[PDB]
Amino acid sequence: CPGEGEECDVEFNPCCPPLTCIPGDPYGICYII
Repeated sequence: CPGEGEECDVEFNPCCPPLTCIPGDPYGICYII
């Protein structure tokens, strides 16, 4: 799984730490909220 400042997917590759995937269409980045 990815971390802060990495490429993440919303289908089968989400973020591991308390981060969100933006934009995530299809792939995005794990940001801190």
